Amino acid sequence: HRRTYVGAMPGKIIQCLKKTKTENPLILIDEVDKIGRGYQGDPSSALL
Amino acid sequence: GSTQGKILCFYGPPGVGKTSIARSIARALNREYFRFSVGGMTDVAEIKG
Ligand SMILES: Nc1ncnc2c1ncn2[C@@H]1O[C@H](COP(=O)(O)OP(=O)(O)O)[C@@H](O)[C@H]1O
Repeated sequence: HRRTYVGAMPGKIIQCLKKTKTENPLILIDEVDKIGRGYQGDPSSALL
Repeated sequence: GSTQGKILCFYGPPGVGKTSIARSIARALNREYFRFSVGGMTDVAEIKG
């Protein structure tokens, strides 16, 4: 989130980068096929 | 005299090389480049905040 919203925390990716502590881990997106394409903001655009 | 703007459109079978010419022109004239996909959008706020 923007960090001006109440309760904002960084996106999932930053947590994985924080966790693996290397710049080049092996991210594994799982189960891409059934991603939720709704009116509330389609993540599938975000993946591009 | 001065610099001037203009709009243009390209069309043809996918993968003919369109975008590649875009960037090549951008380095030809020396103007700055910026891609902006808008496929499938409905959020006018994306165009206006
Ligand atoms: N005549 C050409 N000259 C240079 N590159 C070309 C030509 N025809 C096809 N290509 C290649 O085709 C690919 C896709 O071209 P581009 O127009 O940039 O994307 P799209 O074709 O999806 O619109 C590019 O990597 C480009 O190098």
